[PDB]
Amino acid sequence: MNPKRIRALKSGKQGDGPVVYWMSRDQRAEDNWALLFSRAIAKEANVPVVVVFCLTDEFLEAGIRQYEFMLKGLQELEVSLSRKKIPSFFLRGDPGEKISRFVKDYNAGTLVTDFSPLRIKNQWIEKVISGISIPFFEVDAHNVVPCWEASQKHEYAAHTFRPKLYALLPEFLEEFPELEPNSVTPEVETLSDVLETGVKALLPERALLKNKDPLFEPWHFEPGEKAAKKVMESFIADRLDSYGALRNDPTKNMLSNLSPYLHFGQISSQRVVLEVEKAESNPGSKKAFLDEILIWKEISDNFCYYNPGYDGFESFPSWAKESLNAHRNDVRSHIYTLEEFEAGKTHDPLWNASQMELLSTGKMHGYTRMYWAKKILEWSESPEKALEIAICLNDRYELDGRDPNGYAGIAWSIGGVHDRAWGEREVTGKIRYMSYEGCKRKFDVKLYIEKYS
Ligand SMILES: Cc1cc2nc3c(=O)[nH]c(=O)nc-3n(C[C@H](O)[C@H](O)[C@H](O)COP(=O)(O)OP(=O)(O)OC[C@H]3O[C@@H](n4cnc5c(N)ncnc54)[C@H](O)[C@@H]3O)c2cc1C
Repeated sequence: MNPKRIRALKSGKQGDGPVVYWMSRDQRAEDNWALLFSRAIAKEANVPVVVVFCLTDEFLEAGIRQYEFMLKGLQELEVSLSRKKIPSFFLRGDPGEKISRFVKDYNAGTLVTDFSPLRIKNQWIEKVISGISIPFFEVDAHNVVPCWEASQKHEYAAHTFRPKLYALLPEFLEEFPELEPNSVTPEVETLSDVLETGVKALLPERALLKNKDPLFEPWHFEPGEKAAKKVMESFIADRLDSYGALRNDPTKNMLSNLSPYLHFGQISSQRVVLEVEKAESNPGSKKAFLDEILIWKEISDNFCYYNPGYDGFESFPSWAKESLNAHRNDVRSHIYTLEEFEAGKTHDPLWNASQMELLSTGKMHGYTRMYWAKKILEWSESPEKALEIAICLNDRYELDGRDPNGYAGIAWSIGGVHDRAWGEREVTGKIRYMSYEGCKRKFDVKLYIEKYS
């Protein structure tokens, strides 16, 4: 176990009770460094380990598609942890109040959590730190190389972060040790009831069409740690060989479809990389997929970790801020509202078809995500407005939304973060432009539009 994966958030006197793993980002029992580090500290203290998840008050800011995908995976996890003699406690409310109350009520000895560079997680950490007196650690269980170890600052381009991440791969890319069960079972409601009451509170804001029928189709991605592994094996056996050549074709289902499992932490990215590295396929197809799940995925954590305003105009590069400011007063060709974008009521059928795939499946194709966001910048009153619209629609309807990949992906499309300057156009400036005619020369746009009416 590498000690560089764990960082101390607060020092204190260790209690004599169970080590608490405050689970948040990585909701899985296998290949979890945070859960393994919690079990090792528990073994060294002759004390059991416990898992605590908090059902926050912010679930009403999303939809039913993410609330059901997350809770149905937690129901499977509670069984998996119970087979290892590990009990799971699911608290409802503010984690600044619940975690501090759970630590005091259960005489917690050490508190551990997984790493997340998002603002809402840092908000919880500040509230928990002020109300506990036991040691508090955090473990990077989402990235192969710890986010604070891959780079000590913000990397402005992928070609500057790639040699840093690959030079540390021989050290951190390793096999996971087996989770040891608790020696004996130690000494706040059923998830089925919390799922029922939460869905009932989310029903009025459910996405519906004119016939009062729901838009979301929940049969595209089955939640759970078991279904996540089956998707990973299917991608290696059937889709990995054709990933390098068809990853930019939305009419082909040649992607790994691992993002909803990677976001909620139902599968480990290090586990996927380990199986890809030992799989024999096209070298160009493996290089492209590892560049997305390692470089572009972990550089999104680096962007959110070293830029406090990662969701604001101030985090854009200086060349993009100067270019967008010089084109602020340029007359936009069209200006649509938030609901016009949300309902897919634009003049662009390719954009509307992209929005319909987001509304119906909760996972829009990777290539169309770049077109979908860049057109929001072209048809908004200001770059700040396009950021809010893109973040809203991405975090509301994407199953993998509310993730550092989304903010770093939106920042690349609108603010050119981790990009370079292109030909200067009006309105958009030097930001990389993506035209409708350019997409027709890349893939069958008529097939993608006809599929999502
Ligand atoms: C405007 C926009 C919004 C996005 N919204 C999200 C989002 O809400 N949530 C999210 O997790 N990703 C987002 N992305 C990144 C990317 O679109 C998705 O990760 C990708 O489509 C996920 O589907 P997949 O697993 O089938 O792709 P795959 O090609 O099979 O890639 C596998 C994994 O590599 C990672 N990856 C791939 N592409 C990227 C990328 N461009 N940036 C970072 N990581 C990547 C992902 O973790 C992905 O799961 C967004 C990108 C853009 C441009």
